[PDB]
Amino acid sequence: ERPTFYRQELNKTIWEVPERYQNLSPVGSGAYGSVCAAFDTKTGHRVAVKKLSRPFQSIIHAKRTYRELRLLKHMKHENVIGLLDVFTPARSLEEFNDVYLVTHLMGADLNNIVKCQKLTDDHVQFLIYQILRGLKYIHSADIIHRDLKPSNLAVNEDCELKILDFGLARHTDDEMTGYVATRWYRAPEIMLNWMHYNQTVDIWSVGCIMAELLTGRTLFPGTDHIDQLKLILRLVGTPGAELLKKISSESARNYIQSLAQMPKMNFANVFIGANPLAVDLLEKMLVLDSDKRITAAQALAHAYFAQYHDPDDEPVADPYDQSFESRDLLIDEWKSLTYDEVISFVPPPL
Ligand SMILES: NC(=O)[C@H](CCC1CCCCC1)NC(=O)c1ccc(CNC(=O)c2cnn(-c3ccccc3)c2N)cc1
Repeated sequence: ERPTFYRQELNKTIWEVPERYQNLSPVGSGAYGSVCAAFDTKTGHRVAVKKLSRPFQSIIHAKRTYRELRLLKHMKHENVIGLLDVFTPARSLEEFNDVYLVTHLMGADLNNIVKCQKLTDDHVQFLIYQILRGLKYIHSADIIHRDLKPSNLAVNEDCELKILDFGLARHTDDEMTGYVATRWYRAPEIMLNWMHYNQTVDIWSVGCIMAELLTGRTLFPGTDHIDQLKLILRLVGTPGAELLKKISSESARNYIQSLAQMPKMNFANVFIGANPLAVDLLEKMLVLDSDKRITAAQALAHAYFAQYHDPDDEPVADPYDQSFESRDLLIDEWKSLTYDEVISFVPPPL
């Protein structure tokens, strides 16, 4: 039952795909990876086909490939990107060297919806509701996104939103000090290297995004790392007594004392003219102490989302086994685990 493949050169690289996928055309010119839009002849809809780069070149690439495929295969929710198909032109493990992932093709990211202009309060309710719905699901699998931002949120014409990650999926706290494209949406504990991050690092990002949808402007547009933190602390204040008691290190404490003491601002005096329920939710999302920050499930029940909330249609995920992340395997083992996950893929209902 193996489909017939065809080969073409696109953006100076070979693409070998099933005949199912017609009219391939490169998109994003880098911001997405090596991604083509295509017409799915089985469904009559457009799709996105991502070709992974050098997937089994090394142990690190192989484990990255395996990770992405595992995560995409897991995600089965309306507000999270899903896997429509995964394929390889290889006929056997021995010749397995390329992997293609197929998803829905979205219409625009959230920057392209906002365009430096305020959204209506009802539109903000709907967008944030959907982000939180997706995040309840992600977090229920014990997955943290860690890089939520407008470019990682895509919508269609009907304003249906999906959470994606156009970067490298991070899986541990230890990666937060590596590469990052923008830090405007990053929680202060990450910026301060406090470690022990919880899932509400993602809620911080949502708060930043929500503010920006409401005002049309970035909430914390720092020029650099230090400036990012200074802007954050001007809004949310210097740490309180309760939070200082949780800092293990004299220097971080001695550091945290070395920045100028800011009192927290009343957000009602910052988001002038906003819906008071929006301001209250923002207060609950942008708490400096992450132990006190609202969770996705809690936020879905906030009165701000009354017109959309349905406690019986905010589902959770099956458990996701991430024990592989702790393993040290050979390159051919990661490759074989990946192959087996390609073979076992079951498409979603048509
Ligand atoms: N980095 C990773 O490992 C993650 C792992 C999953 C992750 C999901 C969120 C929770 C955490 C885990 N991979 C992806 O998110 C991923 C995204 C897209 C595609 C192919 N489609 C597209 O590239 C695509 C689809 N519409 N437009 C689009 C079109 C126009 C405007 C905006 C977007 C695309 N560019 C494959 C994988």
